[PDB]
Amino acid sequence: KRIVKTINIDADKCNGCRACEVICSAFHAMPPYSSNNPARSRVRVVRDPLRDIYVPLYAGEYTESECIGRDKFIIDGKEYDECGFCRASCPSRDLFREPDSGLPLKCDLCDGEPEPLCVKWCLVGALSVTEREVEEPDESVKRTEMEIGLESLISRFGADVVADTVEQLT
Amino acid sequence: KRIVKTINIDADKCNGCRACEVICSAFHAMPPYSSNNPARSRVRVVRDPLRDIYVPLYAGEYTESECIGRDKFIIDGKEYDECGFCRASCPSRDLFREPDSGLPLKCDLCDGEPEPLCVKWCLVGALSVTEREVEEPRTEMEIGLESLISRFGADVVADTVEQ
Amino acid sequence: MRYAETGYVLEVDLTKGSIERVATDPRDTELYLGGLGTNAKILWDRVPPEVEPFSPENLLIFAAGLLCGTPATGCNRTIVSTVSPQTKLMAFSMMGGFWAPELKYAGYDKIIFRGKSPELVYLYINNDKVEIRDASHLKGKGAIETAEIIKKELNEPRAQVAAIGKAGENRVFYASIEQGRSSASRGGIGAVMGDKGLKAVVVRGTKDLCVAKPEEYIGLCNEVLDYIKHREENPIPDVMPILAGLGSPQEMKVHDEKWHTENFNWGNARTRRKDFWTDEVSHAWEKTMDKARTRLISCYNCPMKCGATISMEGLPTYMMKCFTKLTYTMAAYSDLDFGLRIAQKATEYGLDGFSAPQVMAFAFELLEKGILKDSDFPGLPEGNEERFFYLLDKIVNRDGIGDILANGTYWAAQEIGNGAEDYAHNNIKKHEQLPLKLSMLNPIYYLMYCTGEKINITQIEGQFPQAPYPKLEQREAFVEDWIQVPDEKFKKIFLEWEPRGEKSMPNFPTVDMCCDIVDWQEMMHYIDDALGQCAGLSSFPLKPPYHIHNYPKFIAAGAGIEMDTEKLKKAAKRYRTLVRAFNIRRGMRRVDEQPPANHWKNRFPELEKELLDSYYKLKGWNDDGIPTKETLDDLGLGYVGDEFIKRGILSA
Amino acid sequence: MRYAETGYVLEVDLTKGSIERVATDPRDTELYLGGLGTNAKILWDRVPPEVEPFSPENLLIFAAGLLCGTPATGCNRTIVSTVSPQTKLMAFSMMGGFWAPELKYAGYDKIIFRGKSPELVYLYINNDKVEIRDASHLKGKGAIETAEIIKKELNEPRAQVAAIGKAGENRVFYASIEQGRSSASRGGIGAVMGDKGLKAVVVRGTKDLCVAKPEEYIGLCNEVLDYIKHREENPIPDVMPILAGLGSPQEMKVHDEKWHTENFNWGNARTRRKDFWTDEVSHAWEKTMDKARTRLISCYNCPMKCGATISMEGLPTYMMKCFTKLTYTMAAYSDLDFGLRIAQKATEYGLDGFSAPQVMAFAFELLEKGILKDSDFPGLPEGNEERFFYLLDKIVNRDGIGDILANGTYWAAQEIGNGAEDYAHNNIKKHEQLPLKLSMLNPIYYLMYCTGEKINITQIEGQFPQAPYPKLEQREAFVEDWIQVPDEKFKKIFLEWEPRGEKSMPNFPTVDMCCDIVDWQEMMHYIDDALGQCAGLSSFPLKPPYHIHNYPKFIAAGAGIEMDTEKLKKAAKRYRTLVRAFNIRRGMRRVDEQPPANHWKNRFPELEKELLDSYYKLKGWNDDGIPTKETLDDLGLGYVGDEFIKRGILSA
Ligand SMILES: Nc1nc2c(c(=O)[nH]1)N[C@H]1C(S)=C(S)[C@@H](COP(=O)(O)O)O[C@H]1N2
Ligand SMILES: Nc1nc2c(c(=O)[nH]1)N[C@H]1C(S)=C(S)[C@@H](COP(=O)(O)O)O[C@H]1N2
Ligand SMILES: Nc1nc2c(c(=O)[nH]1)N[C@H]1C(S)=C(S)[C@@H](COP(=O)(O)O)O[C@H]1N2
Ligand SMILES: Nc1nc2c(c(=O)[nH]1)N[C@H]1C(S)=C(S)[C@@H](COP(=O)(O)O)O[C@H]1N2
Ligand code: SF4
Ligand code: SF4
Ligand code: SF4
Ligand code: SF4
Ligand code: SF4
Ligand code: SF4
Ligand code: SF4
Ligand code: SF4
Ligand SMILES: [Mg+2]
Ligand SMILES: [Mg+2]
Ligand SMILES: [W+6]
Ligand SMILES: [W+6]
Ligand SMILES: [Zn+2]
Ligand SMILES: [Zn+2]
Repeated sequence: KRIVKTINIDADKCNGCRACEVICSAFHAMPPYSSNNPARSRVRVVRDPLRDIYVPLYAGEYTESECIGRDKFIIDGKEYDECGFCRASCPSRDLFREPDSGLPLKCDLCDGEPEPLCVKWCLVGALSVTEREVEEPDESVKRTEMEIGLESLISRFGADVVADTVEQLT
Repeated sequence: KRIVKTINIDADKCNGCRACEVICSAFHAMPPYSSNNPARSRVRVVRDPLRDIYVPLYAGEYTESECIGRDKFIIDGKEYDECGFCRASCPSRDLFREPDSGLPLKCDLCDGEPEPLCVKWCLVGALSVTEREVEEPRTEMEIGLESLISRFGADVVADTVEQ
Repeated sequence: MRYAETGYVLEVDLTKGSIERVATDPRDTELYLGGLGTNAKILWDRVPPEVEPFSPENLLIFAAGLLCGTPATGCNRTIVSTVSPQTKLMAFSMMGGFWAPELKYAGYDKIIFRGKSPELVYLYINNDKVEIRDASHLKGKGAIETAEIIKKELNEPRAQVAAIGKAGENRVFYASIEQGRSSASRGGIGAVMGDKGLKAVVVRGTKDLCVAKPEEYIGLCNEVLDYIKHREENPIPDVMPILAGLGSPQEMKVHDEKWHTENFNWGNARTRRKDFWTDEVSHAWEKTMDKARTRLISCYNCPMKCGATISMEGLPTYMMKCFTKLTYTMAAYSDLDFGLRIAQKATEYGLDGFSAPQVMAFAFELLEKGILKDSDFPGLPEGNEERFFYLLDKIVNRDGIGDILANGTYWAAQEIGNGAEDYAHNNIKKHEQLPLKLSMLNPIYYLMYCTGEKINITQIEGQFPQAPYPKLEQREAFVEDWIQVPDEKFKKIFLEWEPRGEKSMPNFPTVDMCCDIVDWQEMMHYIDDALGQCAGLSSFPLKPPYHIHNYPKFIAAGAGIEMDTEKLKKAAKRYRTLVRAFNIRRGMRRVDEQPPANHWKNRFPELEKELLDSYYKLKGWNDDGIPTKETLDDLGLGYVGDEFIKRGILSA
Repeated sequence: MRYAETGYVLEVDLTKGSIERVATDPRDTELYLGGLGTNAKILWDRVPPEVEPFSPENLLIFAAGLLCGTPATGCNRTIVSTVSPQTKLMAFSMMGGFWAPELKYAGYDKIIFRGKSPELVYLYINNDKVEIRDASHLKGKGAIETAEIIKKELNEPRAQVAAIGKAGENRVFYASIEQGRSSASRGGIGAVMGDKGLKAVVVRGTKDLCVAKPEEYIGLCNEVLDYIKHREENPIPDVMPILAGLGSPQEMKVHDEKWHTENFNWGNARTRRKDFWTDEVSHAWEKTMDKARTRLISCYNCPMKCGATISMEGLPTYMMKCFTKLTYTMAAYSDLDFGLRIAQKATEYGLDGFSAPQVMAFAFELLEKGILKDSDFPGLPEGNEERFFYLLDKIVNRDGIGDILANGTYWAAQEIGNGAEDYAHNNIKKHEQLPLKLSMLNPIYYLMYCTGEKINITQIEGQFPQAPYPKLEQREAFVEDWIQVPDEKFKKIFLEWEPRGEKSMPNFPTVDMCCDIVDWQEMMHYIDDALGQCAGLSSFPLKPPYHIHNYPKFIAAGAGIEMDTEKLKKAAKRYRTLVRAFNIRRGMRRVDEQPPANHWKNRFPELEKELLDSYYKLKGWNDDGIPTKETLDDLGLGYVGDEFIKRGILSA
């Protein structure tokens, strides 16, 4: 039995304040809390008060390619955005990808900290994180973030360009 | 400028019939229409009538790893499912994967057909694909490397590149 | 290799707890097609007439139709078959939804249950993995509720579940089997299921289902779809909405409930209200319905969405279709609100929505007249609706008087006595009918009521119009494109038919005409119930996309067997007469084939006798309603005839 | 390097069409903090008193507060500054939402607009890419509508847009600037924006924003959050709900509108209705509000969600907060429904929700008395509400009488004559006030009304309670944990204050006490309006999480400059007296600093004079309301004094 974790997002409580973006980006600055930039947040709120839409979207896993088709939903009278539910770090939007580099972003539930900071800063209670055990064997090719970014840049620019550019910096 | 296809999905019109699954699996079968198996459909309908949930989900890309955390939405009163909207051939579930081998499956909007089969067999008219044109896509690389160095160390990067 | 069907079935002995997969005989497929037919073949030579409905020897069969699991639109029906504890005859019952195709995807055509499990259990199927799980923790739970709990337990959200409620566990003679928006309702098959200790059947299937001739089959499917579109763009002219389109009676979609509330009989199929549908009533019902109807939904692979989710305040959501919407209301002289509310309880309990309100209304009539005393109703509330909820609970628990009423109006009346039999006035072969009491005799419906093995008028009628057109031009325009007719004569008949005059009922159509009509309609129903095709796209509505002309093409390209129109007709006749023979072997004779005495106000004995005689002759039966040795030999049913003579049912 | 602020601004000449990024002087940051302060510094030595509001020389400044873009909760305000076309004085106006932080993320602290574009255009900003786009296709469009169209055009769904409606284009003296749920409302800055030909400002920012001392700053933030939680779990006891919690007046959240509809003055700040709030009215308003309130929403990085989306039937959704909900209703003697409906039109048009309904009510009073004739209202409808919609459209188009009314009640009355001045009875320095006419004189509010540069009573009050507690124990319990107070005396004062008796108003608190109070409250407001912090978490409510004790820590750890309590006090005093000096240079004297004649029923001249004198003395000003050469020298504003003497404003 392994453990899976769940990000309980009640989008009906959300007020579109984007505090989650603030605190996430803050904590992920280098050093921590040095700067601040929602564009690098691992949580991005889909906000459109005119359509009464407020949907916290958490960064997911990485895909090198776009889908041949993108889905645009209409649910309960609401017209949602294209890919408006996708967690993927995708080469089609500026979401979940560094604004200056296009580097894959990815949420690790603040791995190391006592509690997720987005959860901690959402005062109204729109977010939470829970756990449970499963007998299903873990079959993930658990790849490290550095390796993911490395292979992303290698796929984007070249397996030799990265080597030569890194060599010219170290 | 290149061209992109938007698969419009009206969950407010779908009646849960799962005919899309039928016809899709049917066509994407070998040889064509020699069988049908909803578990091999590039479109899978999230269905729970007790919750008034009827949502057609199309197949996206393949990921070799699960998310660290799974999303579980609640919108407009509906308590949706864990990973309810994800289009990925992810190893956390049987969806969009071959029921026998395990291989991933992706929708290609019936490459080589006049009209996508899932749409034609949707007499209620809940699925409509559209097309539009958008402008097609070195410093970013350098900045990204300078970002990785400051997070994991220079020796670690230099060692990771050569492996 | 086998096509369309899977070629295997599951033999389950609940007593011994044994599970076994068994290959089937393709000859049986070529003779009895499948579904109802092959079910009847199984019951015939595995259930002798000495077997009681609640004995371990009795069989409970879950059959998935031949073309279930194929791209064929609407073909998704499950056919449950056993020996009815109410009628003591054969009971076959159809349920729609998603279960049958799931079974086909699991790789099975039938499940045959024998014996009885001492402990409450259920059956879990997942492709090749089949097992019996303990279900003692599900005792008393509702059907839908049970389905949800099980799906949570097994971690199979995409599993299809057919279950019984409390009424099924307590062996109510009209207990049903429920699955989502679908119900195996009549017969009491739920009682048999409960009696064997089977709480539910859970199936999850992910294998492929092949057909013989791909492109041809899918071409036929496309043809069906196109015809559906055209049929939706062109309903039957000058006919009230609910009788103009495809699918089950669209009672869930907004219509004019004037014809319904003024033709159906309220209470215990008793009171007729000629001016009930006032503006106030109409607006109130429309309001309740607008508030309660969450969504129109479909069965597997169908665009007709005849079903609807119902959510009443303070109640769990359930699903509803067809006339279940009216019965509970009409039997109680109440409103649509009450009907919707109690139908939730009844659905979770697993009760036939036809018989149960008639039973309760019956009981209240007995209390009214004095045959039943207030003493027989411990703590009977003052309010009418409250009385119906009370009695409902008393019945599903078999508590006190509820123990008797649970046996149905017939067996109740026979046990109560003191002239209680007079109030069970809506039964045929001990089976409650539609609360419909017309005035002038109808020959066609006389024959159908008399002979139909389902013992339900709605599951035999269809292909021929219930009423004639006033003007002739309408009839001409209607018969113009009527391609579904086997022979051209059916047009001519409908051309001559008139509302009034010498060409009207009951004298017109002639006896032979009526016989032909009934034969055709019944045939289409039997074909549907063999293929697993929903009657909503075939036998039930006018001008369906499935008819006697394209069906053989479907069976050919799908199952990969030789099939033409005449061969199909003869097949339907074959397993229909087989079901007939089964009923004969259990004691049924011409005697039992009579409508309720007060079913019509205008009766014509000399016409009725001629009708019944001619129909018997056309089916190839005796004057007593028994298939002749000759016709049995012709239909390849020689063994049946041999057994008939051997038992003294026929003279050598 | 620079912290918290970006260190750059944008100079834009709309006439020449020139764009330039200019570095700022860190000394200016150390002297005037930022936002309002540095805005005032810019206006001072770039806009001489000979400059007209609608002249190219006039400046329109969009300022993002110092700590905007930092993790500080609620710090997100934009400060727009120019020369008001109505008051002819300085106009600064605050808008919340998401614009200012977006600008900071783009890498700018201010945008300075000079000159006039001949063609209607807008400004597109995206990090380092800045350009002027043609906007002729947006002429007449509403503010929100414009924002949406532009965002569709530029393909920037996450861009923040501040725009004017039609009223801004037609230079209405109370035209506003709108951005989502946020409005730069008073002053007429919208008129200046339109006059320069600027339809909108569109900013998209994706750069980082650094702070000096990370862990300390985020620790301060965490402290603020914790205090917010505690403050929400413990509201101010025995005080009506809307005056007990944090944030802007929670008018959108359900409360008791009894105190509001019976204290505010209906019509043209005229009629007071002592028993209007009946049960019927309450239920009707509650119903309308429940139907119309879609969601409570927040500004950037705040959990208070003071805003609300409003959706009326047949109308586009818009957003609303605070007293805009009441004014349009009260001015028309109507219902909440009408108010909500017309507020949509007004918001899209870009109109100050304070002045506009007062203007319309004023006009209708003039029609009533006879000063204005029916001839002045071409096609005036019979219905009241219809008359208000009619007049609204007439005003935003400057059509006929609308051309005059568009100039505000003062300039209208002066142009109409025939005793029209008597009906413009709610102005101070030509600026309409809250429709509030109390009875007994209030010393504190007298001073605040008289001297406040915003010329708006709600944007200067806050830290000291509006009313005293009846019992003493309540006062003790309240002053117990009152940590926000600069000096302990403020507790003692509130301890002695009583509703009735010799320790009540207007004689108590004493003149010096009142001066201290007003000074404190105003100081907190000026700090907020410099840092970009929302008053909802500081100067406006009781016991805020931002106060004079922790603010210097925030400025220190955030901007990386030396800062303590006294230095901050002196800074606030510095740019406050600077704004004062600017207003003095444009002709304002003690003469102009008087409340409306009928503002109170009970006036006390000898007390009022002593109050004003003492306050002038405390601020370090003349008896005429002019900052002395000495106090200017002390506040490092020597150049101001030199110019004052050089212009003959002060004697050498
Ligand atoms: N093959 C077949 N399909 C059939 C029927 C039938 O009797 N046989 N009955 C129809 C009727 S009258 C109704 S009300 C619906 C109800 O379907 P259910 O059994 O799933 O509730 O099925 C329809 N489809
Ligand atoms: N509990 C229940 N009983 C029901 C129904 C139902 O949907 N639910 N359908 C009624 C209708 S409209 C028909 S046509 C028949 C269905 O018969 P079946 O037993 O073959 O499914 O039962 C009736 N009894
Ligand atoms: N920093 C600051 N916050 C402020 C204000 C202000 O003047 N300065 N005005 C308050 C008032 S009185 C109102 S009515 C609302 C309106 O906010 P808006 O400018 O976004 O429309 O902001 C509130 N928050
Ligand atoms: N168009 C518009 N006008 C408005 C408001 C608003 O939100 N939108 N807020 C009102 C309130 S509650 C206040 S306190 C002031 C805000 O003025 P300011 O933020 O421009 O200083 O104007 C009023 N006028
Ligand atoms: S953004 Fe998401 S939905 Fe769109 S193509 Fe990428 S992975 Fe698919
Ligand atoms: S849990 Fe942590 S890593 Fe994930 S979005 Fe929230 S703040 Fe970012
Ligand atoms: S912190 Fe919570 S309430 Fe605020 S925007 Fe983020 S998810 Fe919504
Ligand atoms: S075919 Fe239509 S109704 Fe059926 S599942 Fe697909 S989208 Fe939904
Ligand atoms: S199914 Fe999608 S959302 Fe869920 S863990 Fe896998 S990749 Fe993430
Ligand atoms: S669009 Fe084509 S490939 Fe995609 S699900 Fe539909 S039929 Fe299959
Ligand atoms: S025709 Fe109607 S009842 Fe039959 S399967 Fe289709 S939707 Fe269901
Ligand atoms: S406290 Fe209210 S007005 Fe202030 S920033 Fe937060 S939501 Fe906006
Ligand atoms: Mg049924
Ligand atoms: Mg404002
Ligand atoms: W029916
Ligand atoms: W306000
Ligand atoms: Zn009806
Ligand atoms: Zn109020």
